[PDB]
Amino acid sequence: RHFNELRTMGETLKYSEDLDFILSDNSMTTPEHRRNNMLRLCLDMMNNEDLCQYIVKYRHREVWEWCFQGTDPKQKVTSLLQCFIADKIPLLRHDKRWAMLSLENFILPLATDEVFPKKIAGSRLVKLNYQDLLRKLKFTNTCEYALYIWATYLLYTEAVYGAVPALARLISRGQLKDWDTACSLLENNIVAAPSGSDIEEYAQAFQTLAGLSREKLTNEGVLKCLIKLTNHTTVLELSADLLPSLVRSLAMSVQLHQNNIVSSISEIKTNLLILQLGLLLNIVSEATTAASTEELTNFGAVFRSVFVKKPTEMSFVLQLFLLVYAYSAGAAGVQLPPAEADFLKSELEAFATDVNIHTRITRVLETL
Repeated sequence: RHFNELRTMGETLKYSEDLDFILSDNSMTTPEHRRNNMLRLCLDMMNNEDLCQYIVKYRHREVWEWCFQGTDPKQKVTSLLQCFIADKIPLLRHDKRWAMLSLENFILPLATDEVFPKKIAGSRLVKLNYQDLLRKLKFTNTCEYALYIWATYLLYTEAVYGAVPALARLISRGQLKDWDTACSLLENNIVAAPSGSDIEEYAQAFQTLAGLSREKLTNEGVLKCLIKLTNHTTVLELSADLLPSLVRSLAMSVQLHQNNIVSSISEIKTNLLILQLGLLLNIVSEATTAASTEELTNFGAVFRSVFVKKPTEMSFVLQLFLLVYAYSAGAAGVQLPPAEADFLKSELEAFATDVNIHTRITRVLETL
């Protein structure tokens, strides 16, 4: 802290001389000049904690209103520096100036555009400052940074227009390092009590995600989105033609990890199987699709193996598997023999007794 050294008004004035210049209209001559001065400020903040505390304690709002005085999602480097500023000196969460970062016009467009420039046009010093700051930034593009800002600071008790389809497009066409943040934003933008226009958005969104690759379908975020969209049954009616291929990919992934159903000591395989079975359960419980009901066939061999070697204690993953098996057996016209049907019934009744699942147990118990 060079700042705790300062004693007099003349030293204090010198200290903040460059900031005052950067803040003035003399540094905003051109887009490029605004960008370059914004870059020197951000690199000085990155390198000097004293400077950040100084800004927060005395110049907070002035700096915020200057950084966010104009935003444009096509201005990539500038938008990156603005994402840095929001994260480096955030305002308190009740401050109305958070609305200077428009979700609709700024964040949502940045969060869904994967194009980011690798090099900056300008002097050698500019280029050096830029390469310097990038090595220190949390994210090095605006797609990631904008999702991060959105999820950290701008998640209001509101849904934002066209977010759901736009996020689904990103998740399907994109390649992010991590899907958790984008998927969470999609999940949080699905409302409890939607309108019909909302339902069309969800339906569109689901359709876009229903054909995702096998590999994206092993992502926990993705699966939770799919579950949340398909908790709305009109979504499944509107998308009936996609369901058999989705069921197939889910069933093949479960078959792949089938040894882990009875007993798993891997958190990630347990969680994957709980989410894939929960997705299958939303589908098989509400859509007796004619084509799907063939891929689920291999669930019988797993059910048989479990009946021969009844585990001593029943994992949640196994109870969920049995519940999905019971629906697929009903769809396939399978008749269980008496000891099998009594094992399945007794397991499901005990599952009902443990603290949307209860209703779906109740409903399949009627077929036994």
